[PDB]
Amino acid sequence: DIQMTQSPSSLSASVGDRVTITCRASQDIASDLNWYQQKPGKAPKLLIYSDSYLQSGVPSRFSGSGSGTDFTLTISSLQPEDFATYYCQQYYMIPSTFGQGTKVEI
Amino acid sequence: DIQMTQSPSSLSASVGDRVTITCRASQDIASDLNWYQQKPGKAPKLLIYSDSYLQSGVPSRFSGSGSGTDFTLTISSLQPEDFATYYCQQYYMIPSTFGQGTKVEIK
Amino acid sequence: KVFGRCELAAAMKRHGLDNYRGYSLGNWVCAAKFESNFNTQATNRNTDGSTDYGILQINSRWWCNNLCNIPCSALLSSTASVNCAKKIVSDGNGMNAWVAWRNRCKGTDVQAWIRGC
Repeated sequence: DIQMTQSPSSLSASVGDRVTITCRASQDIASDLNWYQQKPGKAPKLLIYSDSYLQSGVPSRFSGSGSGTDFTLTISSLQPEDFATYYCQQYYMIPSTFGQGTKVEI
Repeated sequence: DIQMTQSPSSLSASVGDRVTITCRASQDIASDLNWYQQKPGKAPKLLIYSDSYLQSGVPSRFSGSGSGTDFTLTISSLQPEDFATYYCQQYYMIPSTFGQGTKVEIK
Repeated sequence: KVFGRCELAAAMKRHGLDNYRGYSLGNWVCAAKFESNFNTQATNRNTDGSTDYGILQINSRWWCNNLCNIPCSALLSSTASVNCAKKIVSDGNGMNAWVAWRNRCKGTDVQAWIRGC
């Protein structure tokens, strides 16, 4: 299975700050990566998929970059509603696999 | 995007019980359904892909079934390690999409 | 015309198929391999009297004569096939519209189809 390595595990930052989360893949996955935001008690909600394609309703403050084995999720101007655990998930190969998550506190 | 409708939302059960979870899809997704298990503070862990194929280390007590628009996860002889939140996720189309989850808690 | 693998990979890239509706380039190369063996002139008649045309074996039952608004001959050339495929993959079942892609390519290491080019 493809192994995803996500960092950091957790971070705390202030409103308006830039925050950066990394996801490394064990092999080339092209751009077949999902970025999820999970609030307490809720299913993971998709923010970004493929080559930094934002889901409807997601603010432009979220952007994805990277390809191959090295991916970044950047949140520009962190806002209070951004409190969540964020996850990357590859869907390049079967089965899809998750990174370990990043807990974000604001 | 494909809508996944998962039922029940929550349930409580005892060790040795059978647990049955349903996931319906808004269009035909062939066999392309994942079942994930999530424990508190941890990432979702894939249990089943292709609706019925089991990951190594997952016991045959977990049975995925169905096809098309109608899928079922049946957990037989529930064990302590099974209490968690379960999610179905289609990967028939891009983007993948999640069911809303089922919280499986101790009686 | 019989495309070479890398020749076709480059041409599909230039025609904008890389990550089109989320489908990485190798998907498209792979789908061509298993649909037409890279033969732009490939024609195969279906049971029902329709015919699948060209490099991606697009079916006249729905797509040409006509949902792509094209005669099927346009699909048998050394652009039309790419433009029609882009409509198809926006249409309903994504690349699952190509059964051979679903069975032979989906969820595999499709980057292999563009490596070494």
